[PDB]
Parts: sequence; structure tokens; C-alpha cells
Amino acid sequence: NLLSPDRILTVAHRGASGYVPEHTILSYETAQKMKADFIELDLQMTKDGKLIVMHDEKLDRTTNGMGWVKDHTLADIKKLDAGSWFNEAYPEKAKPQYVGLKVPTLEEVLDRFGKHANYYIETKSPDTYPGMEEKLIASLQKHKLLPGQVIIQSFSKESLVKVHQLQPNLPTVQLLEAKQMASMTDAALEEIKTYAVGAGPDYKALNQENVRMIRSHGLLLHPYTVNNEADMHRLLDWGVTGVFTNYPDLFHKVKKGY
Ligand SMILES: [Ca+2]
Ligand code: NA
Repeated sequence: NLLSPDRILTVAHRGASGYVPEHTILSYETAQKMKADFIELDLQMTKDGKLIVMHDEKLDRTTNGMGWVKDHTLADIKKLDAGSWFNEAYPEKAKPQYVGLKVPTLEEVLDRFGKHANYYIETKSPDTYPGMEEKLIASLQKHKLLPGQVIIQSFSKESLVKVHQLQPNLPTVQLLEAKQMASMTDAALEEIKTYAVGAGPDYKALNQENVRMIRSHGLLLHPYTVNNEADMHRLLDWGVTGVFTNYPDLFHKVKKGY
């Protein structure tokens, strides 16, 4: 099954974001067609309390809007162009159909794919957007998704502990920045295992030894953000159990050898 350590998972990071503007319905659809195991979502909360999918706290990078998501209503956000930025940033990858792509709500992504997709969803520290975890859980329940159907990822330990006590059968993954992974110990991994099924470190901090160490605690191991073929091979040879990639078709091809 999806949470088996012997299964290698393709997590399409913000969808097929290497080819399609990140965190759009089209990006996720493309990831699905490319046979990704999971589509990956980041959440922000609007002024009127709605969960939308966006990586940054600000609209600036990926829309023609400006400012903090939480200062804008959903209605105004839905007017924005969340695709043209990609054509500008990567002119060699530009496509006319990317003009006018919209920011989706969490609700729209879940409604779009239902049980036909598996979702890898980020939460924030609970103080960032109060009630985010509860709204997320309720949205998942609405679409009858509450395993491996949904994995919750977060840098925030408190968020994952909260999730784990609210929904004990909702798999979580502790995200780890480079320096955190650099100084990882068996004790810390043992702590992580009490609420999380896996770890998700910056892949740059990985080597054979600490990969073996994470694996020794029976934890899943999904480094981010792995886009280069050479790195895919090295990490799989070391023993990671999946990756976050912007190029899910490439990783699909590579992992067949492992
Ligand atoms: Ca991510
Ligand atoms: Na912009």
C-alpha cells in the first residue's frame, strides 16, 4: 500500500510544476496524467478565512496581485492570473494556455479529483493561521477522505502533534530544513516516529549514513526538491522511499530501477 516502506512514491511538488504553473488545477491534472502517486499542496488563508492553495504568504510571485493573502478576500484572489508569471519566468517553457490560470481553493482541488488523487498537504505552525488544521480536517472529511489517501506535511512539530491527536490515523511527515537534518540524531527520529510516519528533509543534507539512520526507525523518507536525474538515482540507491519532485514523469521513469 501507499505507506509501505517498500513502495517508492512520486510526489508531484506543486503538481507538475516543472512544466505547468505551480499549484493550479492544470498542474495537478498534468501530474495525474504523468502517473504521480501524490499531488502536493501548500495552504494559505484569505482575509475571509478561506483556504487557498499557494506556496508563499504573499500573492506577489505567482500572480498579478500584490500583498499578503490574508489581507485579501477569496473573491478578489479568484480574479487573479496565477499562470502568466510562469511564462515570464521560464520563456522556453511558456504556453498560451497558462495565461489566466486561477488560484484554486483547497475545496476546488478536492472536488476536482476526489478519491482519484492522493494528497500531500502542508500545514503551518498553529499560530500562523488559527483554525487552519481544523478547517483542513473538516474539508477532508467533507470529501470522505478520512490510508495514504492524504499525508500531512509540516515544518511545525506542534502542528503535526495536533493533527495526530485530532486524527490518529492521519499520516504525517516531519519536514526538515538542511541544518536540522545535518544534526539529526536517533533520539530525535524516535521522537518523530511517535506522531509521524516519515521525514522530509532538504535532499542536499542527505548522505548514505543518515539515510540509513532514518530508515532504521522504520520512517518513510521523502526528500525535497529533487529535480535532477543524477540526484534521483543517488538518493534511491542510498534508500529514500520517494521524493518531492517538480518533474514527476522523470522520477516515474527513474524509480523503475529501484
Ligand atoms: Ca513543498
Ligand atoms: Na507578480
